[PDB]
Amino acid sequence: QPAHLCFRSFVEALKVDNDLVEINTPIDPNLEAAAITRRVCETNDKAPLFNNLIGMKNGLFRILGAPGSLRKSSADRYGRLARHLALPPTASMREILDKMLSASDMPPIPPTIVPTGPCKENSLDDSEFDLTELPVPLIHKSDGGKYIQTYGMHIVQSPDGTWTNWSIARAMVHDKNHLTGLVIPPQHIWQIHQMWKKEGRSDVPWALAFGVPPAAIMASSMPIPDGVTEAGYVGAMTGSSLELVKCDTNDLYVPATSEIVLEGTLSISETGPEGPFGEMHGYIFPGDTHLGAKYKVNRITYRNNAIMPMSSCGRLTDETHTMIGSLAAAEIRKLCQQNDLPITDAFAPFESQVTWVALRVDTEKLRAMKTTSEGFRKRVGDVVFNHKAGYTIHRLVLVGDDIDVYEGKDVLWAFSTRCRPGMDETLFEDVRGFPLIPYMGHGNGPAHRGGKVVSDALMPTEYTTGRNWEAADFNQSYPEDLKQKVLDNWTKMGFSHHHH
Amino acid sequence: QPAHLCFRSFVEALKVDNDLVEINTPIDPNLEAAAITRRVCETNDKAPLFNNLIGMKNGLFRILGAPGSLRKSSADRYGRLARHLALPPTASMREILDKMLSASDMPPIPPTIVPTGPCKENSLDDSEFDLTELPVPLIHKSDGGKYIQTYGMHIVQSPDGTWTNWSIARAMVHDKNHLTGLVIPPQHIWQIHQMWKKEGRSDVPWALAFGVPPAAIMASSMPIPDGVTEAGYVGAMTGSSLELVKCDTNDLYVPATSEIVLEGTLSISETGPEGPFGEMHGYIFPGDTHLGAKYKVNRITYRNNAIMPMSSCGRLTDETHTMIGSLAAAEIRKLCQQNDLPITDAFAPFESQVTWVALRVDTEKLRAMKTTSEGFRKRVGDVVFNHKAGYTIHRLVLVGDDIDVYEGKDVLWAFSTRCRPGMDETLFEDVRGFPLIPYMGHGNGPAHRGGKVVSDALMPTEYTTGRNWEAADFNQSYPEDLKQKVLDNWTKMGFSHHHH
Ligand SMILES: Cc1cc2c3c(c1C)C(C)(C)C[C@@H](O)N3c1c(nc(O)[nH]c1=O)N2C[C@H](O)[C@H](O)[C@H](O)COP(=O)(O)O
Ligand SMILES: Cc1cc2c3c(c1C)C(C)(C)C[C@@H](O)N3c1c(nc(O)[nH]c1=O)N2C[C@H](O)[C@H](O)[C@H](O)COP(=O)(O)O
Ligand SMILES: O=C(O)c1cc2ccccc2s1
Ligand SMILES: O=C(O)c1cc2ccccc2s1
Ligand SMILES: [K+]
Ligand SMILES: [K+]
Ligand SMILES: [K+]
Ligand SMILES: [K+]
Ligand SMILES: [Mn+2]
Ligand SMILES: [Mn+2]
Repeated sequence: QPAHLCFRSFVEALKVDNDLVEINTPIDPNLEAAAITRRVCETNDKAPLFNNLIGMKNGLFRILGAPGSLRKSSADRYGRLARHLALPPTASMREILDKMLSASDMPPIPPTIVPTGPCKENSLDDSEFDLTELPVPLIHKSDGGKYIQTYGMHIVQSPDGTWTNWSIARAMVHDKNHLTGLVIPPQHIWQIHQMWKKEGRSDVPWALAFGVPPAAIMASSMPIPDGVTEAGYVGAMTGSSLELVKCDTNDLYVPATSEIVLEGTLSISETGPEGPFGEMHGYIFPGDTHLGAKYKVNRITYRNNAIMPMSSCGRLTDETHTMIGSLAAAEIRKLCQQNDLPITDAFAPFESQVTWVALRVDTEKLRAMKTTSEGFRKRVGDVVFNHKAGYTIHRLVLVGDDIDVYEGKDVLWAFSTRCRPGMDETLFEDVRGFPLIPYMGHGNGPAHRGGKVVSDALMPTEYTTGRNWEAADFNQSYPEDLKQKVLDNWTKMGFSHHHH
Repeated sequence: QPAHLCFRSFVEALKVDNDLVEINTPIDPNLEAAAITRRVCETNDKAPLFNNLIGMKNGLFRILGAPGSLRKSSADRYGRLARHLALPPTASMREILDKMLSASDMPPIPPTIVPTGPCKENSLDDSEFDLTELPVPLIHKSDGGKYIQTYGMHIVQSPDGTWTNWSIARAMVHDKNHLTGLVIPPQHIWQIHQMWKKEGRSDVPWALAFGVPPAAIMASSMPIPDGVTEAGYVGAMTGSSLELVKCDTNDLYVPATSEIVLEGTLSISETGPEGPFGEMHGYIFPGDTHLGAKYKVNRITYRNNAIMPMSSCGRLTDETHTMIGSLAAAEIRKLCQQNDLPITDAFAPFESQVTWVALRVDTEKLRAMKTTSEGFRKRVGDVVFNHKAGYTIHRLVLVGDDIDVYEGKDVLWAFSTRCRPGMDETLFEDVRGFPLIPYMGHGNGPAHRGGKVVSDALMPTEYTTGRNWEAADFNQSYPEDLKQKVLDNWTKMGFSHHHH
């Protein structure tokens, strides 16, 4: 089966790409696996596959770290993401995000039910497993638990059956048969949980599938619209109906090739200690004492020689930057266009710790709008910061057509030189805020409200008559024929490969 | 003579460092020299020495580009700056800035007058030169003139004789015997000009010396205090009295080894067209039509085989970033400390286009102050933004002791994650603004006022009880013995030199 449709094939693809290091000597899930993975992510090294994990028994489990992190080379920087999607490994960010958006105006392709699959090769009932006895990693030394769930997909369905959501949300082992995790507004797992809580009759049927089809984990990380079943969106994106098997103990459906499946319930009444956790912005607050949602595990099924993917998240660069930031930016681009805003491109700069999104403006269309910075900033912020797709993003930077928003250096240049602090900005205090950002949840103001800004890095004439500058750079401040001469004579005059 | 005391020896030092490319074939001062230099600056290549400049006659002149720009290697990144100062080429920014500050609590060492020097090897009177006939560069294709003056030192003295200022300010050829240039508040050349204008009796005696002692051009670029004669400050910094010769046509004194000296007057009445110019923030606004100060040239003296240094300024990285930003940051650090503010370090991040300065706070001392963000931000902004040293800087970022302000990635991380937009900031609208920043002089508000901000990236407990987080990074989220094991086994597990 293709790499984008089968996690085991994706691992093979990384190996074939010379993008994998197979560690076959014993590695401790207590910090060592995650430390190696952290070092990989900080240096853009090859993904580690831990084939000999201390505490692995009866097939549970190996670990793959850094599944969606960056490669060192510029030419295939995003190759791991491209391998989630059947794209060439040289694909640009624009191409990856366009692939992730492509299903937004296609008919869904609903999934296909099959009678079995590799995820049924092994099973453990309610008397045969103990989650405290599995080689669950301690990912950061001050974490409040062993975070089994950093790269699996939670599966929950609305009470009426009409919406099945797939999403990533963290979870850690609470005891032999329970997890605790984040279930917070406005996330779809929270929205669906609220539906079950208002109905009041039962706990939420739940499954958590690890090592799912890579195209599915991508959509799990993306804020596609309310009410949209990720399985059918992935089907449309890939052109293929995803094959799903029924859970043994409930009527949810999991990908047939899932590496590991937990089946059980998400409580509508119980909570338990959750966190702290070393999180996407680069921090952990040791001892934070929060309550989280509580999940009961009734069954585990798994592939022979199962592999658990793991995100050792924190400082740059890991899945929480490459996937959360970029996929939110993609959805924000679409949202803006659907609201008749002249946005061509969006990206969350890594330098901002993916807390900013830069929005590239088609300034010809902006000029025809005959508007002003104050008005336009307000309109953009209202659209984005009032929507779920804007949840994680605290600063929007508007830039004109000369800026490549996928290049953080150029975003930083434009922000720093074209946006006058205060005057060229609009603050939003009455919007939902993202409490995980330290200056929110551990800051001076309300953890859940405000702290957002639209920073207009459009210059005045971009609203009126057109750009009125040239850059003082090699590209723009010298004629073509001179630039070419300089390049052609560079080495010969004495000065200093694409792939490398 | 030592490299830091003699420009000709500095050129030799760059050659010996394998940091020079001697171009001995004809190069056009119309754009080509500057284009090569621009490419060097954008790629951190070796400095170009143009030994065969189309239009060079009777010794005037060769060009050295990129004299204070960056080297490619991390290990000697700042080596060209270190060679201005007799420091090892591996010197850190902290070491360079500490050297530039060292004279601030030393007695000046006044200069020594000598009867002659190399700058007297050749002369041209008022009938023998024409500035339009020299190989003055066109640096950017839309510049409003040929900018002879990008890396020389203007010399002007107060009417009472008590203060002789050395500073860099741009100037371009107006006609055969005049320049126009920037003379703007609060700069010392402007302050002294105002003194002469209030006296009303004569034009300002003036000299402009190119290819001065490197330690002198550094101080020329630094906002040392009002009334302080740069020559004596450089003397104290270097431990050596600088040797100066008298001008032929006035009673000013120039460095004895200056490559080229212009002698004349800065008018207290006349102006002429000046600019536009491709400037430090990366822009030119073609056609801008400003009036600037007008200089009359009465005499040229020069060394045999004179070399004109040139800054091809614009987008990162050139002398306008390495010298303007860093030296302003140094002075701001000292200013803060003199005002009893607990600042240990300051740097202008390149990523900010040197419009920000990050201020590292000694948070133990901050805690003892028993203050708050609002109060502390206001105090810091008042000190800095009301002072000349803060002129060019529009955003101050306060960071705690864990942040290395000389590392832009870490400044950006702290700003993006620790400063809540709006709430954690104080805007300053009633301070002098820097009109050269596009969002000022070509923006939506007053060109010369406001647009400044203090952004507090200190976390709340840094004011009270101490840092309450650990970073989610390899360094902080794993114990020492594990980190060392990972590093020691890195290659052997399959993963990937200081100088490279
Ligand atoms: C890629 C990825 C995404 C997420 C997370 C991680 C990764 C690797 C963790 C390492 C596990 C850290 C974790 O903080 N985490 C996480 C999370 N969203 C939450 O509500 N809770 C979480 O704990 N998202 C983001 C969500 O996946 C997206 O916001 C998605 O849009 C949600 O799907 P939906 O609600 O739109 O269907
Ligand atoms: C290093 C360097 C410094 C400056 C400049 C350049 C370089 C290379 C140019 C390429 C020529 C561009 C130019 O815009 N320019 C420049 C300038 N200051 C001005 O008033 N006017 C200028 O046109 N400074 C900055 C000043 O040199 C410092 O602000 C210094 O502090 C002044 O000295 P003082 O008034 O404190 O004595
Ligand atoms: O653990 C963390 O990094 C995260 C928790 C959340 C919650 C919601 C959205 C993104 C993330 S990222
Ligand atoms: O030409 C430009 O880059 C500059 C003009 C000025 C004026 C004052 C201070 C710095 C600079 S930098
Ligand atoms: K999703
Ligand atoms: K603007
Ligand atoms: K100076
Ligand atoms: K703060
Ligand atoms: Mn969803
Ligand atoms: Mn001065």
